[PDB]
Amino acid sequence: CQPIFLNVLEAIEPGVVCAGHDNNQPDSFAALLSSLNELGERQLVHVVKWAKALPGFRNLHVDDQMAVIQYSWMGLMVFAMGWRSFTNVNSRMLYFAPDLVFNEYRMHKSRMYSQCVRMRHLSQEFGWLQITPQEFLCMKALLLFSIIPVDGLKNQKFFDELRMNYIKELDRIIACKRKNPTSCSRRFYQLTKLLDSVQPIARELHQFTFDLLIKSHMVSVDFPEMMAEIISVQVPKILSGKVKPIYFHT
Ligand SMILES: C[C@]12CCC(=O)C[C@@H]1CC[C@@H]1[C@@H]2CC[C@]2(C)[C@@H](O)CC[C@@H]12
Ligand SMILES: O=Cc1ccccc1O
Repeated sequence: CQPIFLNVLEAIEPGVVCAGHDNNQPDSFAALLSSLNELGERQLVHVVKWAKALPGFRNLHVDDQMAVIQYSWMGLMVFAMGWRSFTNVNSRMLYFAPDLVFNEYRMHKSRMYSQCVRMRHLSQEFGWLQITPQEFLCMKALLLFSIIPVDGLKNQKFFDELRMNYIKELDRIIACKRKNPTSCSRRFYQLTKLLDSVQPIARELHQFTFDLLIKSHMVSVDFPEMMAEIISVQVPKILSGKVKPIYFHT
């Protein structure tokens, strides 16, 4: 008995985070998005402290730590939101936060229905593939190291090593159960397919939040500090092609 890696992931797993949305007032595009933007600002802080508590993370260069966080904050938050939706309301609604649950009506009011549907579909994959709590944690941590600039990072060497170790950890979680190599191999295939399906979803939201920031003043949408900063400086690099995700399959 020495599941050191798994113990840490479960120990640093962020807690509940509210958005502070007023569910007593009628829904409106402006109010809904502004609340999500706030929820994002609040989440980002938790993610920063979460990633810094991850094994080996500290090895990365000070600038690369911030970089990976600023590039995958979108993918990480969605993957976690999809899980909450499955374990809380069985993927029937998007459980963004306790005080911010989106239904068929809100998905429409948000003016991003198509994107919400895709996130719900992702949430459903958790049930169709019978994803275990331990498998979820590993995959989420792996997402952090799933998007870097095509020109590599400051110390790209250390990054590949850390990623390799997290992938190795995913196999242990799979192997430490199955007996035959047919089940393990098959399982790895399924999980990798699940992780890649996240990238497409993330890119669609990256474009939506970017365009929204440009018209924010026009639609009366409030963008927090870091949120506006990261979206107008980091996000563009991804949409331009300077920063691309790391797919397992082609
Ligand atoms: C990451 C958040 C907030 C955290 C969460 O649970 C997932 C969710 C996915 C949609 C994002 C939202 C933050 C604010 C965004 C980026 C809006 O501007 C448009 C898409 C929204
Ligand atoms: O382009 C390279 C790069 C991008 C983000 C962080 C560190 C880097 O070296």
